[PDB]
Amino acid sequence: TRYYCEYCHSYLTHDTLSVRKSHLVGKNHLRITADYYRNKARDIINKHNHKRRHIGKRSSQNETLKVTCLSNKEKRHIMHVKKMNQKELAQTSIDTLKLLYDGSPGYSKVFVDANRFDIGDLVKASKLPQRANESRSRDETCESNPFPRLNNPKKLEPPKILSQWSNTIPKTSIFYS
Amino acid sequence: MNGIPVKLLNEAQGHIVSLELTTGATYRGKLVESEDSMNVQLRDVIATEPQGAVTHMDQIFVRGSQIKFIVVPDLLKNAPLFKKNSSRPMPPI
Amino acid sequence: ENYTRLLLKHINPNNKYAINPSLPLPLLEVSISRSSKMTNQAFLTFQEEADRFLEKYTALKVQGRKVRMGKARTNSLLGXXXXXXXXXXXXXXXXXXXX
Amino acid sequence: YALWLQRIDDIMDLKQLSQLTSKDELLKKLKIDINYSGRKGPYLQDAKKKLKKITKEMYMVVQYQVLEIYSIFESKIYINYYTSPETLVSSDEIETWIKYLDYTITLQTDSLTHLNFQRALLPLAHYDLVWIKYSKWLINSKNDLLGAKNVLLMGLKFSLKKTEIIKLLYSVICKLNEYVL
Amino acid sequence: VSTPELKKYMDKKILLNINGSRKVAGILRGYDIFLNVVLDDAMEINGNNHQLGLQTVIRGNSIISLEALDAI
Amino acid sequence: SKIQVAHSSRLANLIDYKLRVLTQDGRVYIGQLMAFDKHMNLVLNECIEERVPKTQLDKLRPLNIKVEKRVLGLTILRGEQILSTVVEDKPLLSKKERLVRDKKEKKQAQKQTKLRKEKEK
Amino acid sequence: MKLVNFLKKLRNEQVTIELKNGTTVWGTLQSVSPQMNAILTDVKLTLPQSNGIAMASLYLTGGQQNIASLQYINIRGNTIRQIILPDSLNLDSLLVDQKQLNSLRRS
RNA sequence: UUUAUCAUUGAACGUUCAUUGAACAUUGAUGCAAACUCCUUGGUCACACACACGCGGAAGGCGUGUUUGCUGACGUCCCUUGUUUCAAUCAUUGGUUAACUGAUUUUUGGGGCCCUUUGUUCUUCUGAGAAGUGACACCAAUUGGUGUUAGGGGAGCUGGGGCCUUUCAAAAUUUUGGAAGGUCUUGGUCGGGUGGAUCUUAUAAUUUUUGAUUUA
Ligand SMILES: [Zn+2]
Repeated sequence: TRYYCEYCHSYLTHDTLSVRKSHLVGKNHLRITADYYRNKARDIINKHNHKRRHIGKRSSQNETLKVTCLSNKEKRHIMHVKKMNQKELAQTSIDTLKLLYDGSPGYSKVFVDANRFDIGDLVKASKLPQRANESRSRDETCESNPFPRLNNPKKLEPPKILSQWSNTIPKTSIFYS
Repeated sequence: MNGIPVKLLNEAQGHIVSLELTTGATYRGKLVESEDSMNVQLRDVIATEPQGAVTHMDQIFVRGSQIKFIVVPDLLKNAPLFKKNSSRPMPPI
Repeated sequence: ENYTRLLLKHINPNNKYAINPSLPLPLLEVSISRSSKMTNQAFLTFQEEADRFLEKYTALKVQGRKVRMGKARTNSLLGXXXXXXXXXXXXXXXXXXXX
Repeated sequence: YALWLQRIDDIMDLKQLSQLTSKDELLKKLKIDINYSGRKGPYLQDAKKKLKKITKEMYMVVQYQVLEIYSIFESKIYINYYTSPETLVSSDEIETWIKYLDYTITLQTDSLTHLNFQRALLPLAHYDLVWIKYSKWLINSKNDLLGAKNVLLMGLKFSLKKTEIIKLLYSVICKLNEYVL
Repeated sequence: VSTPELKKYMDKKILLNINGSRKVAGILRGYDIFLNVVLDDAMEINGNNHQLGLQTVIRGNSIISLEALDAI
Repeated sequence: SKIQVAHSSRLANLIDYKLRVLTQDGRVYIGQLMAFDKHMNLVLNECIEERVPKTQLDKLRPLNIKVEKRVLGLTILRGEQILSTVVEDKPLLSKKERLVRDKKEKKQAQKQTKLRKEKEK
Repeated sequence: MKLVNFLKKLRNEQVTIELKNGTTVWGTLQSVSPQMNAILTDVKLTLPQSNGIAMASLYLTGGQQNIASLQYINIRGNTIRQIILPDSLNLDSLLVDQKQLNSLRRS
């Protein structure tokens, strides 16, 4: 009878198909849902392995090296920096070929994301219900943009660089703009 | 009612599953909606015939009692359905 | 007969250790005792062909560390059965053992 | 590099520096043991910090090369994509492309220069600058002398001023001694 | 107990694979709680074609799967 | 496999064990059962599915057997097309560890209910 | 009136089981389920003279090295075709069915 | 080792070529191995290194005892957490004739092992110390969600087992049972239209258990 929703920790007083569909599409359910799945992954990534590490029993140990610890504030800071950087490296994709093929005859059928025919009917159907208040499509041909360097496009963006090694670049480029 | 596994299949909605059928066909695609009776509806389906070919359905609806198994994604390994001790917040009255 | 040493006493109780020694040495007598004195020590007993196989040795055990061979100080009982009286000798040895 | 620096930071059991690079060349050039009977904490931390110097110097070389490629050439290339043989291409654009073709010739990494001649051949497609540039490249430097015939055919296949390419095609095949062709 | 969710396929040309090599194409006129299926203009496709009369109804035991040939 | 399976245990006691469930086809699924039901629909974590080929079946006749494994991971197998299940590996954590873990899970659950009672106030 | 209850009187009894496949199974019953999922410890199981699906289903169950000796086999009910009881057992004792008796007194 | 479409028409001597129409992969696939490299796990325990014929771990079986006939939800203190061993100093307690021996605690120092404790350690802070046992940690937009709050040792108390002593009963000095004390070892610190679990019944008719997977 009762449908317990483990995420929402609420009940449905009598199970049927329509209250299930309407609940699983419900924005409250999706929010608590997404919080939970993110939460399980960040727990499992956070959780240290802590293996048994069965220590064996063993002259040539003459060299001794200095360990490097950090302050508890310094520990917490560098861990926060690493958290932010993991979160960047997972999320970031590479644009380029979108920005590269901007003027193209069939850019607006192929890279404009639901004119592709293959994934195309998804993004229309995957559009959320838009009950609250408040596209470059196939019509584009060659003669829309005849001459791309008439109406100024922005240049190719300068490539990105690690700030950890940003100090070690070539100073003083040849050929000033 | 349901029991744990078909509750899991009710959980993995809209995510890339792979079905073998009893014929040996292994459909694969996004899972539109499963029912309690394991009739499952799928989208962007890529199909492997028993002969070894591959094709692409858009929109399939495979009946439950010819499913051989279904593979959901990995993360549902960690799911609140599996929690053996989660206590019930005072069922309705 | 030949007694081998450093043969990993925590391998098994009786017969699985006789299988694991015969497997890494792929013989008619492989005596291994569970007593605390004879622990990492065993005795195989085939005598001249056994002396040839002991002269063949470099042998390591299936649990690990290398096994040292050596010749038996007196004999195994199977060698005394090959030389065959003997029941009286077993009785005398048991009478010395209980003493 | 960020993926691989992160990947260096994650490795901690010190035996998978073997699967990082070859054990022997990790010993001889860089002086780390993988077999080590010690406390292995500061040893691993010294190992990681010592490897970050090698990735510095690799990052220096390839960062210098890419900042060169960018600042000289790709800052002046705007169009990559072959619109429609009606459309024309700027003179300063051609000026960048032919230098970039010239540039890659000196590197001699053949896959890169096959790629860059074919790659510039997209928006340049049929001006008969790049095709002739290719053929005179292959005859001169690489010396196949038949591949130049082949690409030269393939740009007779479209380059609207076909005159120069038909004359050069004639001469190449006269060298080839395919007279029936 | 639950009636199936073929409501999206309500008038759209579907292709059953029936039983393992039977393939029948029609328009989904009806469905019950067992996936017994009423098709209109059934046209059995062999890999040759064979038409199957005006209306037909196909056992929900024999039905393995069905594809929407029509766009949705 | 000398695993010595519990002589008085059925499915619910077999939880988190590594199974080797076998089907009508003769395919084998190998993995941790994490759940079953009345109809014997199993989930199977990290599952690998092995067949023998038709050709290797000749060698299987009255030995080294090139079983073909595909990796199905978290799968959820059905009670219609199976035959029988056995047990292949014991779980990771022992009976004391499982027992202390269940104690901690129950304490955390009671605590979450205390927090529900606090938020309800 | 169901006869699974009969089998429920048979914990720690040594039977054989022939399956719908053709697999033959030897080893004691530890229990039996409502719909006859019979769990069996100390199995060794055999395939009489052959069925290729049964050959695969035999070998793949571990410890084959064609008698396969297995510690513990759950068997699904719709696989059990027939089950051979020990002949030492007296059927006159077991079929009495205290539930059926009580139902006769319930009438 | 094998395989890499069919149909129709024309031509040449079943084959080859051409045209037309219809519908993954050869570096594969299958068989036989063999070797290297790599991966994860485990008491790399305690004892000992020798000439026979140990405690605490993990998994199962059997026996005894208690408790309940389903389960649980709803309406103690202190010390330490790098460890271990050795010497010295001091305190207390016991014995023997101020001296000696033993035990415990504190301090100092040395040796070994280990620090992958990878963030150099139950949580926070500082560069081992300090504080705490609702707090902390963190992701989304003050709110919501998940995890953690530990481990070891000792004492008090309590449960169980084993031994010994005493008393009482029964049977023919012995056996059994009960009680008490001491010693050792191990463990801990009433209701309910509530839900869940198991089993019955709908339920042997198309969807998992009352058969269409021995390929005839
Ligand atoms: Zn919900």
